Amino acid sequence: FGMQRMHYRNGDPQTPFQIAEQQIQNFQVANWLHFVNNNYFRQVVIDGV
Amino acid sequence: MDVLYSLSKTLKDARDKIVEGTLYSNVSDLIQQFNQMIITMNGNEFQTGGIGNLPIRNWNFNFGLLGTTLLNLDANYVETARNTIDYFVDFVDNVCMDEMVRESQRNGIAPQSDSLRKLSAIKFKRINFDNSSEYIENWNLQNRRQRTGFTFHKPNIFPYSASFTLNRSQPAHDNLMGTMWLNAGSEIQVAGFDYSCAINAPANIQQFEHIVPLRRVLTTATITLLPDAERFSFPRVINSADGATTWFFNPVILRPNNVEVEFLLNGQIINTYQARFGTIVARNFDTIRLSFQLMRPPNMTPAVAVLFPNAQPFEHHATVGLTLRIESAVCESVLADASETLLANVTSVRQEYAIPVGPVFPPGMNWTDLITNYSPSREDNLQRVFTVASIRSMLIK
Amino acid sequence: MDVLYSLSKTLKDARDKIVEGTLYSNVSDLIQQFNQMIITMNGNEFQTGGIGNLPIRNWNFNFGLLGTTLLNLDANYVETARNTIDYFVDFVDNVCMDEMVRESQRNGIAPQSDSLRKLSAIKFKRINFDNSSEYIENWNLQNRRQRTGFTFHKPNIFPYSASFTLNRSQPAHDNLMGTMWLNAGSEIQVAGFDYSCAINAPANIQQFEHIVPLRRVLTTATITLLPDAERFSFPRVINSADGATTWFFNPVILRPNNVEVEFLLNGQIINTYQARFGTIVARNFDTIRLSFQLMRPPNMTPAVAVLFPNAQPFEHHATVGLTLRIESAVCESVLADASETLLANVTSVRQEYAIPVGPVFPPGMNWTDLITNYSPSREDNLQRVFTVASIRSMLIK
Amino acid sequence: MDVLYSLSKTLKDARDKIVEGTLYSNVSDLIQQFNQMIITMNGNEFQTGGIGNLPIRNWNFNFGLLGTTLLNLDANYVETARNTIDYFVDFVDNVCMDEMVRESQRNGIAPQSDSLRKLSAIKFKRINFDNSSEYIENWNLQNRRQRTGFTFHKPNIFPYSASFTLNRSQPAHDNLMGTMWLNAGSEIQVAGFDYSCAINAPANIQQFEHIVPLRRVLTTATITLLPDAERFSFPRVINSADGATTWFFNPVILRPNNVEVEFLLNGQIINTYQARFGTIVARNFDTIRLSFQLMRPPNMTPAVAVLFPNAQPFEHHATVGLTLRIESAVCESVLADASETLLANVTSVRQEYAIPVGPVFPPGMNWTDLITNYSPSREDNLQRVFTVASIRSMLIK
Ligand SMILES: [Zn+2]
Repeated sequence: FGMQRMHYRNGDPQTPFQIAEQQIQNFQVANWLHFVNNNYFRQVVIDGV
Repeated sequence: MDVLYSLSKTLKDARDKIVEGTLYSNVSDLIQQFNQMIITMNGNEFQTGGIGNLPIRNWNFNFGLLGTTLLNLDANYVETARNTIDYFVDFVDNVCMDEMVRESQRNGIAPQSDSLRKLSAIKFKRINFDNSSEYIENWNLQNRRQRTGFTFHKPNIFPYSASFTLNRSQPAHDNLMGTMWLNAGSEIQVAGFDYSCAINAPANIQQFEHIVPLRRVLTTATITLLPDAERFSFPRVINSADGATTWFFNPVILRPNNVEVEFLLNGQIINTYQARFGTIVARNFDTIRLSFQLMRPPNMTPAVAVLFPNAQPFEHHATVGLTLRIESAVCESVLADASETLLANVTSVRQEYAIPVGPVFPPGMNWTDLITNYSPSREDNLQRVFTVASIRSMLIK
Repeated sequence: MDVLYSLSKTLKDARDKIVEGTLYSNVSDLIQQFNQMIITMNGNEFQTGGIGNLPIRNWNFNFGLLGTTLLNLDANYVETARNTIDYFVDFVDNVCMDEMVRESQRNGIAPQSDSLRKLSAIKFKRINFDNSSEYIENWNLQNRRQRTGFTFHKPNIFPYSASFTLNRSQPAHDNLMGTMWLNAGSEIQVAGFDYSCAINAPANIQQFEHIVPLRRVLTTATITLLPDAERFSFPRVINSADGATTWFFNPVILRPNNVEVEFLLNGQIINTYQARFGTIVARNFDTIRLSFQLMRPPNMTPAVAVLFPNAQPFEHHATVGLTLRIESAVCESVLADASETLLANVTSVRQEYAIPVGPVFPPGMNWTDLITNYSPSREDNLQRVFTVASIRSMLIK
Repeated sequence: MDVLYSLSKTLKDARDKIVEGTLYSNVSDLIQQFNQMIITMNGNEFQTGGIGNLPIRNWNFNFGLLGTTLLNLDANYVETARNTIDYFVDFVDNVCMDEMVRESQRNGIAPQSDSLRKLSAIKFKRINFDNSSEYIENWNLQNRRQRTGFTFHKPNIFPYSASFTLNRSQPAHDNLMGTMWLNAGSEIQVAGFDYSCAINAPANIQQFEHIVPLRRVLTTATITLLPDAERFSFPRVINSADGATTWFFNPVILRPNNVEVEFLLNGQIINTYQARFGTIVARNFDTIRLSFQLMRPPNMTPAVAVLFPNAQPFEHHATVGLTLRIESAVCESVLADASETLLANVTSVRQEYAIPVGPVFPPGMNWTDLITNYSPSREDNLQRVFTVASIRSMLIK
């Protein structure tokens, strides 16, 4: 996208994908990055476990 | 009650912010709050109703958290959210109605419905969110025993009272001196009348006084004072004090002189306004003393002179009036006013569901009676029901 | 419409929050929304105006995004932000004016301006933000066919009407029985007069009825009911029904007897108040029926007896009255009230730009005519124009 | 001023959002703002008071940042926040009072109190947050030279003025023609009277005019115009122009004829309504011209004919009138109104602390005098004190 290199400071509270989804205008890339950022396991009690 | 308010607040935020197309950064924290609410409310069984005609309803919560994987919320996400939001709103509405239709002589400020009692538990404290509304803010301040304040436009602080007092009278009711008034809502309208026009009074001056004691202390009140009482300036026929007969009042209106308005607190004059009409300010008061005089005009043209003879048969009766209107004020307790809809909401719920007359409020939430005898128990119950009504009014149109 | 509201809301938040020296954490999400708006709007061209004297203006959008690098906003950042916000606010202003000055007899709820039609496209849906205002909230509910409600202070429901009805009359107009009424805004004043003072009426009582139907259903309304009508308590010369002559009205006011105020919804008695004055609550109603009687005083002092003879020459005419003010109410439709300025804004824009009379609203947005014939099409157009007016006033002071 | 408002807004948001149990994600940004406030204010000393009886108080700031990490706020976090919030609330209260009780003939807008002068320094700019309230919005807009706007309900634009003008008079006051008006708050009530009922007037018509200028331009005002003046429709005994004697006014009301209400801006008719009553709109105006006529009824029934003779003795005096109330309006300058409490707050603080009469405002903040001689310096000081009062009311009940 012709954007300046991300000067990512170590220990930043946000990850490079979390920054990039904000900085990127393209909807496909932004949507994929957002999925990667907010994708978690789901804790479910199945059959008592 | 803070928990119920937080439920209403988060549901309102979900309705007003979870819209198709909105970025997810605009609802990140709101979705976190909504999922917190769902987690806390899952697995709890509630019951509402049972009083009057309010139906018995049972509430179960087994919902799933809202998703967080969309950059922009789309139609499917909004529909999924609305499915659960409708149920939560219905639960909150029923809790609010069940709490509004109840009252208790002892501990009237404490929750009265089983649902609100259960919500008062510690486990539900996680759903607290932000308490920014005026009524919830005053609720929290009162619980902390801090300052409370409600701003009212035209506060309904005066119980309805339309009456007259006769200081001079006789069975014929043809030579009367006295004062007739109407106190209603936020307006006092008083008029002192004398049939002889102070022909035989000392210095040709007749004094009139009108004391209106408010049931609560008002502060920073903006008031309008006008030099006539339009309500007692036309001919009328009034029943006697005992109702035996009727008497004729035929006012001719003069200018009240030596007008004094005293706004008193604990019997100490806090504000005093002499011969000043229009917009005035009372910073802190609980009683209004209006003093005025009927002064026989020292000089009269023949048309004026013919009106006021020195003998008995007075055809025209000299009247001087004042009109006071509280446009805006601040009170520590709750009152009905012109702009708010809380009294209407509570009365409407009770009338719609035919709630039997309880032991605290007068039948049909009669505001005249309530503000006439605004006891501390009634004040606590009224604050509770008004807070619940405000909480319900952010979900139900 | 939601896109237009989102543009207005984001610009308002930008002007309030993007101020010099503020933390970037205070405006991170707002700036994300702002950049989303800029990206969605760039490359599009709009045209606003061309109706009446409203100028035709072309709007192009090519704006760089707002930065996301400062810890605290500084003067440069605010200057750039305001240079963009001013242009966006002007575009929103003109879009709202173009939408307000237009009306349609068919599909009046749909957008009418070219710019709002363009913004109705799906590509702009990403600019949706939150719908927190009362008017936009009700717009969305109405779109979803859900129950709506606007809270009005002194709703302007009753079209102006000052009239009288005569149930007994002669060409000389010397012995009349009838009613006089003024209905205006939120005020009803009705007087029943009888010249004979019910000397020969059965049981010496004269019955008076005043039925005021509303063009829209009101709910949870607080109402002040007072036992007299000051507007019909002084001498009058009134031109007759046909304007051929004039008759004299010299009233003497007696208390209204057996006062019954009924609030009916679809002809079913929802609320009834017998001889109760002051603050009352009508929870749901579409018509008001005021019933009152003039009872000849059974006992009279000599003055009243002289007032009321048994022969024709009735110099004084017995009169009873009722006043009914609607302090607050809730209506599913939009109305004009004494607090809001939306009717004023729409009327002002139309008058300023000399908009020709359309096929929907009456000339000059005459509220009396509009609320007299409040058609469903007129209601749709009125809600549309009022919603856009509120959106506009969100930004323009 | 902006910094003071930011302190108040931060404290109010802290009190409303930092509550036990709330998710920390709901208050993360607010906590960053709170820490920014503490860092900026640490190490600075302030002094307030020293005027009238307002006590002199000294303020120091040595509070630590909030930094505890949790998912949901606990009692410890709330208590630590509340200590600092209490101290800051006290400081803001005293600063606001100190600024409210002070004036300046020159540079009214500029800060007057030393605390606010210090806070206007650049090093405090790091606390701005969001300037959303109406008054701070208008403050910032005025600083940016953009058009301001304050929306008032029943604006208090008319200085109290009850008067009469006698266009035709005799020492006996038997045969009078003229006008009689009361302008107060938002209501004009005018009445033309003619004792001869225009018997000898050309075309049996008498014309009355009433011109009411305004001290400030109002825009988008909704007004109710009714055809009768209640106030001047009763028998009166009125002192003459020079006060030597008194005269009798015994009106009989006729319908006003050829009513024309004009709203003019700089002498140019901006709006005009002929023979139209009810709700009307004036989009922009600085004076009101009310023209009406008393027309002798060409046809009269015997009662009316007896009422109006052609000879000298005039027992009944023909009267016509108008009432005009501004229900809501928008003004570029601040004004008092019936729904706000800013004038009440400023006057209350000044009265409570016995602030000596300053060089700008009239004694006791008399609104009639203020709005009569509403000078530019008075407007500047009034806006400053009203903005401070709004900021204070954000925190104090
Ligand atoms: Zn009002």
